[PDB]
Amino acid sequence: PTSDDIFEREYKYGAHNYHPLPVALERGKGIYLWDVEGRKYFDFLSSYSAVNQGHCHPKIVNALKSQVDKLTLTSRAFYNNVLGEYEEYITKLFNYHKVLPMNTGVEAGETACKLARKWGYTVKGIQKYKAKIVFAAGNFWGRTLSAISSSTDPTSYDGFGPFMPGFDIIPYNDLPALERALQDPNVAAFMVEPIQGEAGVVVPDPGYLMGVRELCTRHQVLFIADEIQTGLARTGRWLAVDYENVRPDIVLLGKALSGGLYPVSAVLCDDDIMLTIKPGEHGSTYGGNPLGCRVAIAALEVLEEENLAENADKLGIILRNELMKLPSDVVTAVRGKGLLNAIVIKETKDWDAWKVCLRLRDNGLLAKPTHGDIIRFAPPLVIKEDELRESIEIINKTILSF
Amino acid sequence: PTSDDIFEREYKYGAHNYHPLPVALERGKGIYLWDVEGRKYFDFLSSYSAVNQGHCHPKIVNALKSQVDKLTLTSRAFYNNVLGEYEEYITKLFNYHKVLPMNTGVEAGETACKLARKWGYTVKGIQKYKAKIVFAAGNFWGRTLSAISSSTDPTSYDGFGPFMPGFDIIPYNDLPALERALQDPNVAAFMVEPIQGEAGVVVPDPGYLMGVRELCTRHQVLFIADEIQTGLARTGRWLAVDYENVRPDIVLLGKALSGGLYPVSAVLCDDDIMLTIKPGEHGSTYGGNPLGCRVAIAALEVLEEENLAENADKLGIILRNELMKLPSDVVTAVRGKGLLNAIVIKETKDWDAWKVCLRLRDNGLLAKPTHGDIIRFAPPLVIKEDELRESIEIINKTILSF
Ligand SMILES: Cc1ncc(COP(=O)(O)O)c(CNOCC[C@H](N)C(=O)O)c1O
Ligand SMILES: Cc1ncc(COP(=O)(O)O)c(CNOCC[C@H](N)C(=O)O)c1O
Repeated sequence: PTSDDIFEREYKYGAHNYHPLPVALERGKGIYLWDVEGRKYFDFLSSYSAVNQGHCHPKIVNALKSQVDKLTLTSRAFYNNVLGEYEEYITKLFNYHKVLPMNTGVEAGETACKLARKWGYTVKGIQKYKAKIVFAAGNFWGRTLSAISSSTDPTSYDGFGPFMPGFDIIPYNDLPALERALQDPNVAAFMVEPIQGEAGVVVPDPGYLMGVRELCTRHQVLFIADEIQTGLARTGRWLAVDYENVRPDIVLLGKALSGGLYPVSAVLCDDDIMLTIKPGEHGSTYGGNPLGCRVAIAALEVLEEENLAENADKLGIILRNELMKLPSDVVTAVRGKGLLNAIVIKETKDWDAWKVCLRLRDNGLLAKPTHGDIIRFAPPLVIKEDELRESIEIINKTILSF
Repeated sequence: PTSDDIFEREYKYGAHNYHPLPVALERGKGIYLWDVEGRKYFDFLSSYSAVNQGHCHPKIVNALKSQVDKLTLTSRAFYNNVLGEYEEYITKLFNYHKVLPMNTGVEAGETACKLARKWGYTVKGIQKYKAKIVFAAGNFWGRTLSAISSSTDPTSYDGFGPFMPGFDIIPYNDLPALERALQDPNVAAFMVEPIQGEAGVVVPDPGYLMGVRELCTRHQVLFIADEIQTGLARTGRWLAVDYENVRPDIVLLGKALSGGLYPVSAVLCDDDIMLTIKPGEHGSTYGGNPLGCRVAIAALEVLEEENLAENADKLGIILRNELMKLPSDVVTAVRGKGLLNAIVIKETKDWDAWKVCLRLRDNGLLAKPTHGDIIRFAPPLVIKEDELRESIEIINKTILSF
């Protein structure tokens, strides 16, 4: 089937909840993706930061192939031999007492909201169902009825029935607004992204995370750091939060936790918070299955062994310096950390972010516009300087061809 | 590590949201599971109906091993070659216009709630945020803040902050209550399980589903059938709903959709409902990835080719007839359809469902008590009559040994 047959078939048998860049991939390895016509491409999206270790990384693939012959799912009704191994590894790696395994990113978020609320009632002493959770405008943590309830983006909540009560929204990168919001003794937690990904890679001012930690601690409020897209070497550290050396009360992980081979997410925190949930009070069918645990352990090792954090840090700096050379009347802004970057295209009476991506595609590079005029540049953390240089050249020639 | 080391390790590094039957499995094939001491067991839980095709079914395993070398995740920002193939297959198999791919079961539910609400406003004409969705008491469709909001089980909602508005709860297996509830013109849908699984396999009276369909159609309300645990041959048909020949407006699938090798769920419905959601109004990172689609196609073929529906129907009848021979002062009730059955143990001043399961385990069979005194008996649909007979004998000797 041609790319056109592929596009047409999905349009007929699948929901129209997406409008993808017209490219039909069928194979991918490392930083490259090949479509059905054999055309090769640089991947500058990494599946929203899920394939940080590059597509089909051999070590993770081996772990999957190995475990599938033994066991894949027993459910948590019975114990399996792998889960506890994974748990000990990840908790010690991130330095938290326990981990609660889930599958998708939203589930990690929902679980965090449930931990905060339960903790608020059983430990903080908030009266039943009066607990609040504060969010920062621009946030994105999923597509569930609750996740869209804290959203400020009309496209995610508009027309989606009544919303979840108890969610307060304050401006992002604003300590005064946080302190003001934390005056209410019924607030159990504050959930924030160290860098807002889907918003368009909006980076907060230095000192912000440190202030959030201080403010939360001062008001006996839980600091929930959503590291589902910024964590795992993407920004240049194990956790974006590490840049300010802060320790959140709850950390959320997902996406790259499996290298893109299996839906695996996790929420980490100490006993005083984790143990508020008793047996039978929360779960998931596939959450914590043997197969997902093997790929997770493998995916974490790849990040550590191949020192992808420092590679991400160095190259990100090169990438940004090069992007900043583009003409201001084209690229109005360049921002990011590590390999999580974005540029703001000055949308005009001619071009826009979509068109740049269409031509970028035509020149061998894949990317996607976040909010109409923003273009994210996030290649797998296994990319090499020379390869980065070649792609930078593709970005330059495309940008300067309009 | 011994089973005891395994138990101990999880207790230290993992959340205590579960209290599993003390058994540490490490390998499973077909209807069997082997623990770390080499002890063999009959699996009568099937991971909550996720491994209907038996553990590590060769055909599904092959599909996974094959696709992993090619592509695993591109995100829906770009097209991949597999998704459309899966979509055409599943939509035609179940006879619906389109399918919206998700990962976990709760996600399928959340997506269904969003479809109903969006349809209610944009098509039915309900005023913004006045749309309601009716649920039946005893229902279970997940662990998200919204899923627990429609729950009547204290263990899932107690202490979990304020709840989602717009959810009405009526008694299960009650047509008069449904009609009464559907008098409110703001009701967009009714979500029901053809047989309530986690409740304890509670089967509604014959004619119920037919009445639900008639009532919903009469009030221009969407009939959402949650077939995440009852569907895919488990009850003796492709869908439990098939027993009354009814066609729901939206069908939810999950668990066995992948044979236990990958988290894959789906929601099926016609264009008039599906197309209410526009591009960018709903999504998921891993939802619809190439890898999950390959295992799904394979998992569906196994069910069809090996005629697991009829096998489930025949053997279920044998299983129930045999269970009904047990003494009334021990087993107060036996119920189910196909291989989705349960017995009610008369809890006394001596024994309870947990103890029966402990001894059942000691005799070579694994099962789990749903609500303190109910024991579910759900073995993989690949089980053979002789094997079923051997397990029935284990059930008898254990039951009659108290
Ligand atoms: C009928 C039904 N619908 C939806 C779901 C939710 O599926 P998940 O994949 O778990 O999101 C289920 C739930 N099956 O319950 C098993 C219990 C689970 N381990 C729990 O603890 O959450 C069902 O049955
Ligand atoms: C920061 C962050 N937190 C949570 C999640 C949600 O993860 P899911 O695995 O998607 O459940 C994300 C993900 N947002 O990117 C996914 C976009 C997707 N196309 C959508 O429509 O849901 C992030 O970034």
